[PDB]
Amino acid sequence: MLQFSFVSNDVVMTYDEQIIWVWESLNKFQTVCISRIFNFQLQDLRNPPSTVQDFNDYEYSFNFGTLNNEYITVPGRILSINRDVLIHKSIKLERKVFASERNVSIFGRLSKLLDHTNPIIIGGDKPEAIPKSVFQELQSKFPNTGELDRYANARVHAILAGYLDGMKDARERYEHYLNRKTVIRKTDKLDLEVLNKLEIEKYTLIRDIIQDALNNKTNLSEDDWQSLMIPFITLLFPKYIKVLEKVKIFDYYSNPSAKTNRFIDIALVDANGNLDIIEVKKPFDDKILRKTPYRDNYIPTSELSGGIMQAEKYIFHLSKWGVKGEKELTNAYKNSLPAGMCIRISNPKAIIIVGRDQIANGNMTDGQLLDFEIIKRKYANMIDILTYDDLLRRLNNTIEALKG
Amino acid sequence: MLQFSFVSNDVVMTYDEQIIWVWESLNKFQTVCISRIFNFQLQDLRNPPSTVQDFNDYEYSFNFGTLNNEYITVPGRILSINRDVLIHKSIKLERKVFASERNVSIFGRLSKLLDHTNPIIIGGDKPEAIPKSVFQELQSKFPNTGELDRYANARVHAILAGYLDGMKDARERYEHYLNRKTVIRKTDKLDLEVLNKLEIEKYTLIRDIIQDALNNKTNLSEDDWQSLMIPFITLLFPKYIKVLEKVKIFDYYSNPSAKTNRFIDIALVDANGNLDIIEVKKPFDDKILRKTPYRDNYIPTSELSGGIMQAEKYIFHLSKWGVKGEKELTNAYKNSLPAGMCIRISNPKAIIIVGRDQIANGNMTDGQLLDFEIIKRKYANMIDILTYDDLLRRLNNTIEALKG
Amino acid sequence: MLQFSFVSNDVVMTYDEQIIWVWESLNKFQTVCISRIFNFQLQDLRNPPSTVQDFNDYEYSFNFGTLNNEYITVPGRILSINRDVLIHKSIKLERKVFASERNVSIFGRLSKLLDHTNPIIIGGDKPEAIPKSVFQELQSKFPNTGELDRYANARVHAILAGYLDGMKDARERYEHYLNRKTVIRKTDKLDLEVLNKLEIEKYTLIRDIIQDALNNKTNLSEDDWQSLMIPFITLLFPKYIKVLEKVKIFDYYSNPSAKTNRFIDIALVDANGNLDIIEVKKPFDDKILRKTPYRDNYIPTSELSGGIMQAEKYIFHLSKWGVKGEKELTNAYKNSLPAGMCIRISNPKAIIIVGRDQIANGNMTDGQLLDFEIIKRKYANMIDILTYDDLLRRLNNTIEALKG
Amino acid sequence: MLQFSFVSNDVVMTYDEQIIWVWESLNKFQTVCISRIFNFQLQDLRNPPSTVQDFNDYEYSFNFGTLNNEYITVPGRILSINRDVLIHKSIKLERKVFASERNVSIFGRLSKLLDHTNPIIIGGDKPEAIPKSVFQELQSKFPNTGELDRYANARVHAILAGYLDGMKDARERYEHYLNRKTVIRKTDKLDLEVLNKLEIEKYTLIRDIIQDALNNKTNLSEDDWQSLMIPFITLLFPKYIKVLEKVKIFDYYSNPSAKTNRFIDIALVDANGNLDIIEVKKPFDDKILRKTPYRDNYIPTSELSGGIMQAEKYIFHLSKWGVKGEKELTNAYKNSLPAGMCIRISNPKAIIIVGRDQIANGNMTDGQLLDFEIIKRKYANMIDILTYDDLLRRLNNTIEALKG
Ligand SMILES: [Mg+2]
Ligand SMILES: [Mg+2]
Repeated sequence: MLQFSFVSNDVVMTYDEQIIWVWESLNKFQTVCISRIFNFQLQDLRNPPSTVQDFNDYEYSFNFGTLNNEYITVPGRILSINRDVLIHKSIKLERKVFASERNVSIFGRLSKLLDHTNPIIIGGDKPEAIPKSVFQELQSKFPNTGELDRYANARVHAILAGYLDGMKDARERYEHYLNRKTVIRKTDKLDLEVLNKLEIEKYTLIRDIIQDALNNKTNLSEDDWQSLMIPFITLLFPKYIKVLEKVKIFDYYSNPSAKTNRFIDIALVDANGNLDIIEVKKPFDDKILRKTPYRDNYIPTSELSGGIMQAEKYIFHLSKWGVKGEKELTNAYKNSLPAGMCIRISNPKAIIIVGRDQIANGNMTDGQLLDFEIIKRKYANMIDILTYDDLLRRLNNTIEALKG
Repeated sequence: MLQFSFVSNDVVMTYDEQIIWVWESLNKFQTVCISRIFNFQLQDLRNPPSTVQDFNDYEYSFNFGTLNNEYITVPGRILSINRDVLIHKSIKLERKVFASERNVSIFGRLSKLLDHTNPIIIGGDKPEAIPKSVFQELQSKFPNTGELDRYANARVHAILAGYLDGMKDARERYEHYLNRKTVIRKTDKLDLEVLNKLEIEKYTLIRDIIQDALNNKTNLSEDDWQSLMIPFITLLFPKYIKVLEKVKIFDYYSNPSAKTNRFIDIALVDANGNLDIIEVKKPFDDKILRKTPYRDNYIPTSELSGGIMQAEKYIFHLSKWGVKGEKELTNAYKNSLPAGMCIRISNPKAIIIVGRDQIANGNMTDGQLLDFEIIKRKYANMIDILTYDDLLRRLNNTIEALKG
Repeated sequence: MLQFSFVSNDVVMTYDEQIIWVWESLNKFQTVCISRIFNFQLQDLRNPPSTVQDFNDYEYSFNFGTLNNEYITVPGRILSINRDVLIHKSIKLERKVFASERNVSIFGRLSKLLDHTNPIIIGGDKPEAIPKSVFQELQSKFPNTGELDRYANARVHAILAGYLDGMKDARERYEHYLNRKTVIRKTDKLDLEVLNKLEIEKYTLIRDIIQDALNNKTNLSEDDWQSLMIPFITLLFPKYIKVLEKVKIFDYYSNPSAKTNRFIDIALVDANGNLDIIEVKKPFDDKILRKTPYRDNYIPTSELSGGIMQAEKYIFHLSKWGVKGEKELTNAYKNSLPAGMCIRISNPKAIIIVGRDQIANGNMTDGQLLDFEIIKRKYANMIDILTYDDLLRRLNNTIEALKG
Repeated sequence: MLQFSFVSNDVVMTYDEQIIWVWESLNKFQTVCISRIFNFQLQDLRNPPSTVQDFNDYEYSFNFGTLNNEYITVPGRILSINRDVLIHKSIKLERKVFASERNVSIFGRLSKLLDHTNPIIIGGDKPEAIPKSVFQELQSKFPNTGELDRYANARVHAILAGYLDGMKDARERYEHYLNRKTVIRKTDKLDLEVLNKLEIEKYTLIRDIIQDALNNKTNLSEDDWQSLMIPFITLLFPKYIKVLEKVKIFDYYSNPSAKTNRFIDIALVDANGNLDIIEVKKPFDDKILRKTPYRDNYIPTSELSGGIMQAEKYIFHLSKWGVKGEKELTNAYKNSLPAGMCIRISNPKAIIIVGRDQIANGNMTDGQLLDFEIIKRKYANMIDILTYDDLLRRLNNTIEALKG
């Protein structure tokens, strides 16, 4: 048992059954550990017990550092910490303040975290002091009996969750109790404003170049347009880490007698190594939609349909190539790919950039807008269908979100 | 010093100071507790030690249960467990099997978890039996008094660190990124090569902070962990321009008479304005794959299945909400969203980052690796299934591609 | 321009320069086509023309029909039909009642359709007389100049619809005008009731045999269970025409150095040769769900997860095998398949029949029911997930629909 | 008789009951019409017939067109149409090119279809140009007095057949099936072999009736065609227990201010209750792919695209309707559905039977056949895409598999 009392200048704690070990260890090392949190020298003991007196019969009295300036001063050596600690009179000195549950040295953990050598002060009129109410809040937050039991139940539950059925939901209860506690402070966060500003600077530059190319560049060929957009594709689509050109694939459907080589003009490699196809096509007023609806339904134009068919054919040829194709593609592009990465077909999908939307023009009526959205999601293989005006709108939305 | 042997298909535990007290306690309470894990009735004791017999030369013998059908059947009363305890014959009986570290009853914690009274079975082909390898993992990863103290030391340190400096390590990494960004961007004008170098610095910064969070911020609450990754989610997934928290959806399936409001902890909005869901789960469980394959095929862990189920339930409610949901969400988040963008619930999908694959260890076999890849792609509404280790590898692949 | 008048109680047709040609044709052959709908002869001429008389001055006079009992009787030869035609006095006599637009013989078409040789009767009190109201309705149904123009516009529209892209969508106009006029009679539709009763008999026989196996034949092993279900699998799922057993599949992912053979126990071939996998598993109470929900979400049981994974592995191996797999499978099963059918892997999907819902014997909570439905529609490859109780419910629904 | 020659890059047509009268008609009307297809003004005549010249000795020469830019430009006045007609130089000018059988101008009908004043262009690489092969298909299929008369005769025959014994041919096929069913099932005890034989008879009956409808009664209204196939829809797709006609759905996207009612012509409800959509399109063309490939890729025809678009729009409205849709649909069709079964919109899918592939002809090339299959599987939200010939082939495959 530990009883804490203050007499005049010094504050003395009393250890209250076999205390023979304490005396022996105190003699052996000139230091004993009381409750794993107190380190006292033979000098610290107010009176050494006589070898003739029974150590168990003797009541041990260990002395803390002298209190002054209305603050109890406790030596660093007793807590085995470099910085000494100051405790206010208003807090009643006790073991709960010194140690948390499981004999955790609250002051010791605090000392390791604090790089400054300035002595810790609690509930003091001094500016560098812990608010007493907040210090009590930290004590409540520290793990307590039954919080450890919830963690223990959760750890065993996680190991046998599949193996054992009928086990109580220990993990859910432990997480819920932990969720009520909020270790992090919302005010102390990372602004990340400079990083966001650089992202805006990157998005604006890509948006400005593509917009300028639509406005003034029509002379350049479709292949020249592909080359212009090839650097931007990696930044517009960060999921695809590498861009591959003229990817030869093998055909076993167009000609049964002999394989026919097919060349994907632009292909995309995911960080996972999955393979996707991107089709870049010359922008036109209406290369994405027709002029007259069929049977009261707007339909995709020959240009868009042909572009979807080209990408669909390449995906179909890759799906047939399967594992053999991945090995051939991996060996051909191993240097291009980051080391430890292999191309995997993984059900290839296609990204299409055809024409410019008339929504910006305002020519498209609400019924046309509905059909335009449906044409965009009509094909599963074409995960995303985009128009150059739509791509600019997506860039504008991303820039606005970063700005806000 | 306990020795376990089987006589006539009946298990016998033999124990070998003064053991006279053990006989006195057995008579006084009709029971004795030995090692703090085993309780034996006076009837249970195999041989009564007579007073004339020398206790020093006598070794206590107690029935430890009966070996039936190749299964050792320790009585529940011995471990003070309401349900029976069964061990396989191949698993050698030891004090370590029943007690971990400082006399911690391993079976006791498992019994508290099991609401059902069905007997615990360890080893063998029994359907409810726990595999010997999993039981060995449970012994090693059991929350022993030392492990509980380690958790308490970590939790106390985390609470003090969060109050003292918040995300100090993340801020230091951000300051390093800012210095690198200034060196790379000597000129205000931006080039594609300059943008790629800035992207490498941004990706390294995000990856370094995530690794630091995994190493020291794991003990944080699930709500606190989501807050740490919420700014990074927009950067890790640029497609999703905005991140929304505590989104409210309507559930009519659970109670037809009255709708029940459900809350999505994190939701992602893309530039198109389509709504998707993201789940960031604290990696409490070390493995995202079950230790033993159910039938030569590795199966998803309960933690992975739970995260998938919770997201699927959210996606199901969003699809059911339909147009009414899009209008309600758009009005609620109109200020948050960039102007001219409306929340549309079309084809809602989910991205889940849960647990750690630890392919770095190399424990996974070629078949196990194949099963893990199939599980990542097995779920229809989870476009990306990720683990914290997998996310770090994807970040590394992006950095290498930008470098080359 | 033909005029019909009654002289001597008989109809007279007057024909209004081709008049000289008609006289020359009358000399060459007795039969002369007037308006392409009427055949007339020298005997029919009331007043035959002569060369000396001016043809232009002369007015043709013919005997059209003889009126008997106040009913006009028209000979078969004039309309070139075997049976005579009767016209009621009240019904006007003109070219339009005799012929539709484009000189289409209404009576000639009707005579071919009528198997009976009884003379066609229009109006009058005769038992088989066609009512005047009905005859006028038939005339309105017959195509007019506007419908012929609309059909002509529709025919040209379809040929160049993709090319010009500037047409007025005349197809939609023509189809809409056609839709307003329905020439079918609701009574004519086949009862098909006798066939539907036979379908109920087939469904009841399958339902009862599956039911008898569930409740009584639990003795059969899983291989024995699959064998009993294989004949029913085609009937339960008619889309899959053929059942393949022990289908050898080349596997490269499990062991890269050496290919490994995976044997799909039951495989299904679509009429188009598409390949699907069916997994028949022994039924058990529940076995589609875990007893305890994980974090308030019920998760798939280990047995269900293992079954889904095994089917997913077979689908994954087939996709990797790709076109080479299709050729190998076609060669192995060409004899079993109908001639002209080749096994095309395409996108392989799996149908899983595992466990029992447990809903009927013990009511499940609404959350359990929602999770059970979600699990079935969770995995993409598992298009259909069923329980034996679900199969009986599906059979009951089909039987009830056929009854009603 | 008309001869076209190219002198000095100018196209001139020469012709040879008196030509002098034609010259007089030019003085009377300031214009003349020749062959009923060509109208020539006074300026058009290349060389005037001098009185001294024997009108007969001179051959009436008229300037027909100007040859410029490697093209033959024909003035609109010559064809009496507002828009000019351009014929490629490689295409020989013939009366057949500008005139169908019995002087039916081919260009005049096309001019009526085209709302825009842009000139019709035939041959060449221009996108607005119509391919020569398609123009040859137009010439052969162009409506002419014979073709229109043939359509009118067939329509009149169908109207009379609808009036008397509409489904008489179908009744005869059903009677044959009933006689065959009696011969097969004499035991009165269902057997798997007996069921297979009954299934073959049911499949043959459906296949024969569908084949008869293709051959005759095709001219019937699209609504009549849907009603004809509506009983067989459940038999063709047995998973779908019930068929719903004119299913009202709520559309909010088309008009923001108010919802607009949309009717699904035919909707399919399965045993689960998952509502699906089937489109039955009356075949009007023998091509489901464009006659000329877009850049070596065969695009889907307008009819196929329009039917898919209509199904996609219905699926989109159902997904937006969500839970509200499930309630309204279930209440409206609760009596129609088996008791205890409710419509669940879930993910709507569409089945489309449109036009005829004519694969049986063998006209399609291997690349065209590959494009055909890819188009059927390239559309999301579609379970399958079917043609009437493809549906018959599927029925044949089921019959052969049942036989063995
Ligand atoms: Mg979460
Ligand atoms: Mg329709």
